[PDB]
Amino acid sequence: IKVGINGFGRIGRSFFRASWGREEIEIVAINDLTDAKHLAHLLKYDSVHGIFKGSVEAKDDSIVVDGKEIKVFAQKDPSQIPWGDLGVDVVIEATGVFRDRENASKHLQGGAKKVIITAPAKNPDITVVLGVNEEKYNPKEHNIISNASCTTNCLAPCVKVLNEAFGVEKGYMVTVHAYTNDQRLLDLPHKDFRRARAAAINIVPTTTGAAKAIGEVIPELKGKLDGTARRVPVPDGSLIDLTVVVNKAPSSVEEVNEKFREAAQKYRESGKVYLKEILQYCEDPIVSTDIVGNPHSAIFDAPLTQVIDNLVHIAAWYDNEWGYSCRLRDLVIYLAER
Amino acid sequence: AIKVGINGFGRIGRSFFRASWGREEIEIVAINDLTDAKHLAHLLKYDSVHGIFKGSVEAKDDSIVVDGKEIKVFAQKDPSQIPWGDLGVDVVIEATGVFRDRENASKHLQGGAKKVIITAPAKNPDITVVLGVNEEKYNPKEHNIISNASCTTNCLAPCVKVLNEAFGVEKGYMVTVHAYTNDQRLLDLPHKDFRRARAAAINIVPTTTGAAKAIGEVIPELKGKLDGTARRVPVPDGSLIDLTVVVNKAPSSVEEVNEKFREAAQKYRESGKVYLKEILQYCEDPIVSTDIVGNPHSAIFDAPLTQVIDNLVHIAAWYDNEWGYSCRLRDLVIYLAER
Ligand SMILES: NC(=O)c1ccc[n+]([C@@H]2O[C@H](COP(=O)([O-])OP(=O)(O)OC[C@H]3O[C@@H](n4cnc5c(N)ncnc54)[C@H](O)[C@@H]3O)[C@@H](O)[C@H]2O)c1
Ligand SMILES: NC(=O)c1ccc[n+]([C@@H]2O[C@H](COP(=O)([O-])OP(=O)(O)OC[C@H]3O[C@@H](n4cnc5c(N)ncnc54)[C@H](O)[C@@H]3O)[C@@H](O)[C@H]2O)c1
Repeated sequence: IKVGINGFGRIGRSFFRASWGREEIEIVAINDLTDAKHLAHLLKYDSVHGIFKGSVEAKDDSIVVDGKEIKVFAQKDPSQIPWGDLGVDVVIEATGVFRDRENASKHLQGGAKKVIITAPAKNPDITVVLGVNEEKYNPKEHNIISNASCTTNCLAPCVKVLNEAFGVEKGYMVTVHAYTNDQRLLDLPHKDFRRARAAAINIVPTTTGAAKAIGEVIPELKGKLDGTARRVPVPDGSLIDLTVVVNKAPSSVEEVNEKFREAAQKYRESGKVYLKEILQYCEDPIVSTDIVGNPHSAIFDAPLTQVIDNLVHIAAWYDNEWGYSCRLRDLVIYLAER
Repeated sequence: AIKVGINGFGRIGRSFFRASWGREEIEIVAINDLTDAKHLAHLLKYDSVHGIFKGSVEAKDDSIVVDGKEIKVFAQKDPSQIPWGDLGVDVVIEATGVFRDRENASKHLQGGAKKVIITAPAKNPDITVVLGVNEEKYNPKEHNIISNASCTTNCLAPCVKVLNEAFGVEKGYMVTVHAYTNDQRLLDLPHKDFRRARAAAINIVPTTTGAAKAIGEVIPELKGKLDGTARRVPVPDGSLIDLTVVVNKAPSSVEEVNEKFREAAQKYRESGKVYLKEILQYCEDPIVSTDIVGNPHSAIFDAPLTQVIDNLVHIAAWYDNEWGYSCRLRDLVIYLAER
């Protein structure tokens, strides 16, 4: 499948790296707000994920990665991108400013057959989280797809295991999340009064729609969960803390953990390539740097599980950039299959 | 004024010194650590988080002079070797972090001190106190080894007390996003705790806390009702608790929850008790960790972060783990004097 990337940023470039070398995907065009030389350099040297292994060459209006020539554009207006004449099937909308339906749909009016919004969206045709509700996707009816947020891809699978096993009545989630470019280096103007504050020297409370909008991927949990985020000084790597009240009080912490061990095993034996890196059952005492580069949507930290009668608490890690980008890679692959 | 001695002139020991300096109620006369007066004076003068010390600090061979007042300095790793008795010290602040056990902490008493305050949770202390929660349980005649609990307990206890008296806590969980401390490592190094062994300034480090589990020591009825955990993050100071509780009487709205906190804060202030003036602060401005660095309250309630779903209530409160706790130590010393 031909792929176009709009917004070659943290997610865009991680998506490029995640799907490179995979014969199922063929990235043919990239669009951002700079020249080819700057994009090539950003792709080669990453402060968080290391040096790109392939060979990167820059040209006037394109980059050649491992002999493959990829067209580079610098159109701030998405309607000006010729996805159609490039033979692009799917476009990865990762600029962060076109999460609305009318702007995201411009890519279609440009020759794209489908657009994937790398974030929660308002009025998309369908929001999908691999390993949770990807089957509710209908090729002919859905052209604007949201892959939700990094947080949702970690939260949904975990709450799914807890719900099917014990029945979640209500819950709350706090995510200790790495800072991102939607925050500021030093106190600067920003719509959100807190996201405006120096990111690398502050614990920054901010909102997240992961729990509140969980209803989009798991209908029966709608209005059952609330959540929030705490942005902290790590360049990448995040963790979710989920507390739920269940109908079936588990007999112990180990009964809860077993359910996760089994859910992870189930995904791996499904035979679906797009479900192989959804859930990882971990028992080693790790910290954020250990999961940087981990492709799973959720790395369940068994030792952190706690239970008080019908109150259940679990924690799961997720490389907010990498795991999510790998899900984007798997979502593109899934579309190929239909 | 009560004569005070400090054992362990570290983050807490020095912050305690700064917080109680100028206060006529307290008089610090001796300090013990593991280095010379010169190094201590310099550490006191220049702080990476709390700025330059206001008073004038001078170093001598066996002491430091702060604003013209001489303060004997010792370097005895074994607490039994400190002459608190000859110095006339009434209360000793045990802040080395390694003498939390009763038999070790009581060594200060055998040295002449009348009372000891362990700057952390402890096993078998005469009592564990949290100002604004159970200080009235203190008995001047039976309590000589006092635990001031942890920085987290001092934030958690006051907040759950509000929620319990207003709606009744059936059970809950607490997660605290906490600044890193000296019990962690700068770069991956051997440590009893596999995670606290990891580079603190570049990791989100999960670790245990007894704040919730041991809450019963300051609020007996909540014993076994709360559990919690900690997430150490790359911030040199400044922490935040996130508490979720299931209550008996579901609140009508978020505002009703916030109102209880606004009222609890007010009640502390018009209590007239000097030691309860900075227990709780009701805040409505959208702040971040650096905004509470230097804030003396045990808990800075962040009203805008409150959420409610049926009988599930969630609140968040900040606390300068070094400063707030230290001011509580200052207030505790004053409280002891008032008895
Ligand atoms: N950072 C994460 O971990 C993460 C995880 C999940 C989802 N997301 C979402 O992905 C999106 C992008 O995230 P990001 O972290 O990579 O941010 P980013 O700042 O790195 O932005 C991506 C790129 O978009 C380019 N861009 C901006 N406006 C453009 C325009 N009009 N035309 C073309 N290119 C344009 C920028 O120059 C940049 O290179 C956001 O909606 C974000 O919420 C981010
Ligand atoms: N950092 C916080 O926010 C915080 C909050 C609440 C309670 N506490 C508790 O206070 C205690 C000290 O904390 P800290 O953060 O200041 O740590 P710290 O390491 O910075 O302070 C310890 C000080 O004790 C001295 N010391 C060590 N062994 C000694 C000995 N045998 N004799 C004399 N001096 C000795 C050291 O030289 C050092 O200056 C700990 O028990 C800690 O858990 C810390």
